[PDB]
Amino acid sequence: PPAQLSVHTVSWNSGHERAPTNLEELLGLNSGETPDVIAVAVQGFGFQTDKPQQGPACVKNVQSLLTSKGYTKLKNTITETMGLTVYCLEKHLDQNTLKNETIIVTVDDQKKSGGIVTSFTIYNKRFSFTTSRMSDEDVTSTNTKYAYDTRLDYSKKDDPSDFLFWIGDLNVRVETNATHAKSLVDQNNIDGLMAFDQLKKAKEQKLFDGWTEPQVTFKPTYKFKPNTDEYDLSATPSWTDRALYKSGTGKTIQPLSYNSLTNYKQTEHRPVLAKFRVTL
Ligand code: HEM
Repeated sequence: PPAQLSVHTVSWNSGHERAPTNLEELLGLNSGETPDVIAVAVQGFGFQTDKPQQGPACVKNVQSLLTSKGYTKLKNTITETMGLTVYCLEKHLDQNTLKNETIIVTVDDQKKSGGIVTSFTIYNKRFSFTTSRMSDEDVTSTNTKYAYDTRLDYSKKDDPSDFLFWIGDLNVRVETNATHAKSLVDQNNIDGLMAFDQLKKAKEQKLFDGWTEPQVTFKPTYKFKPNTDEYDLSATPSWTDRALYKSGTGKTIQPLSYNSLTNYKQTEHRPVLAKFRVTL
């Protein structure tokens, strides 16, 4: 049993955009790293029905690339608005302790808002990965617009997971006007602008309680003119895709890297890649 494992996560609010065919940068593999687990989350429109017939490319191109490196797909789950896939190096899996389970939670009668949780055990430690999606206009268990529900939080279980990650657009925004936000971006005052970000507000309301974000040094990932590095100032520049971590059992989780991937410019949000090292 190793002392430590590495975890890469990436999430993208990708909308109606197809998967890119260049996936190595997106998963954080392009400097030759071989992380122990990889989780990929999206938010957008149409995945499950898959009118665009994109599914096979996603499968063919990912299943392609990760299999050489010795990964196994534990689970892919899709809905009409969300997607979550988790992979683990084959070498770590004991099939009769793994207890591979996924739930889906739905908050509205159209099943457009809610979340997904995929959990599994290796070396007698339990991992849980969550993504979630909320609209600004819905009525919720929380009476907020933030993409939190206690049913997706495996730290609020009688038996909480050892390592927990929550990845996606949490519907947390920057609560100031665009002029001021754009001024702070141009000054590279990232912490100054973070002062207006809604995650702390969500936590004051006991949402995402005890969940930690790695330090943010990148500029807002939204809202861009597609194919440029130019903000569309019709919205206040915000941090949309986020990675949060927690342990339910006093285990150390150390972020290594937390970055937006500006080379993926196809849409209005830029994907966010986090790398962690966990101590079992
Ligand atoms: C219009 C947009 C998209 C549609 C309609 C769509 C549809 C799907 C469907 C139906 C699957 C599962 C099919 C199966 O299991 O046979 C899938 C898998 C997946 N897609 Fe997408 N996709 C879209 C965009 C994206 C984007 C932007 C990403 C970003 C990376 C992505 C990443 C994935 C991943 C990782 C899988 C799992 C691949 C595997 O089997 O290992 N997709 N896609």
